[PDB]
Amino acid sequence: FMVSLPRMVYPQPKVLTPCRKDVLVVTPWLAPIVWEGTFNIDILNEQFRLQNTTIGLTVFAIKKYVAFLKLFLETAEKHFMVGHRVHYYVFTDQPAAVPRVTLGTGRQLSVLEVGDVSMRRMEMISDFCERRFLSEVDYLVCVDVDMEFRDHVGVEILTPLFGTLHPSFYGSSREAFTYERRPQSQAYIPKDEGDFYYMGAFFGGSVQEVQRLTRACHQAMMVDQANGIEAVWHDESHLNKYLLRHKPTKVLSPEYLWDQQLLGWPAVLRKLRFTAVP
Repeated sequence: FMVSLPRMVYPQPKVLTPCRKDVLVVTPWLAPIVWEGTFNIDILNEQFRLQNTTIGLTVFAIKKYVAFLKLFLETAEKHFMVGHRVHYYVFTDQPAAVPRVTLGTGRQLSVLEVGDVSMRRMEMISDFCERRFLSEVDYLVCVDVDMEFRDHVGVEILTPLFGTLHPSFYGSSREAFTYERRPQSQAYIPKDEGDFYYMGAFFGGSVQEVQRLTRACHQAMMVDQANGIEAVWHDESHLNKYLLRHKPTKVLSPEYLWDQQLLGWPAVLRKLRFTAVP
C-alpha cells in the first residue's frame, strides 16, 4: 500500500517538449533509460522515502583491491542514496584491512569474510546471502570496488531489475558487442541478437530479482565449467545472456559507469556519477 504524495510545486512536464532529444530514454520494452534531465529527483525521493526503502550495496574487495575501499565508501557516503537507508555489505578476504569509514545516520556496514574465484560473486549473492538480504533490504545494488562516486546516484535507479550500459559499447552495433559467441557456452548470443552490452560492474534490482539473476548466472557458469568452457568475459557474459532473455525494467546510462581517463567527457554525458579510479 502506497500513501499519497504530499503537495509539491515543480515545473510542469510538457508532452510536446522532450526532456532529452539527443538520446534514447525508453527501451523498446518500455523500460526507462536513466539519463540526467529525465527524472525529478524530488518526486522520486518522496515516493521511495514514503516506502521507507532500504538499499543494500554489495562490493567485493579481495587481495590488493582492499586498498580501494576507503575512497569507494567515503564517496558513497557523499553521493549514494543520501537520505535513504543504506546497508553496505563488504565481502573480503581481509576483514582487518577494511577502513574505518564514518557513516551518515541510517546507514550501516557489515564485513563478510570470504574463503571458483570467477563464480564467487554470483554464488555469494544467490546462495550464501539469500536469506540475509531478503530479511534486511528491499533492493540490492552490485558494484565493483575500484571505483568512486563523483555525483548523485540515487533512487532513480531502483526498479525490479536493472543493468547498466557499458561505457565502451553504448554507440556500438550489436555484432561488435563482446558477447560470448561460442554455441558451446550457456552465455552464447548469436550475432543477430542483443539489445545492449551491459557491464558486470553495476547491476541490481529487488532482492528477489537479483537473487533470480545471480542464481541463473551461477547455474549457467557451473554448466560451462562441467563442459570445459569459460565465457569470454566471465560473469559479465552470463549477465548479458540473462538480461537478453529477461529484460531489465530500467537501464542505466553510462553516466552510472564511466572511465574518464579512457573515454573523456562526451557531450551526451551531463554528469559523470560513478567512475573508474585511474
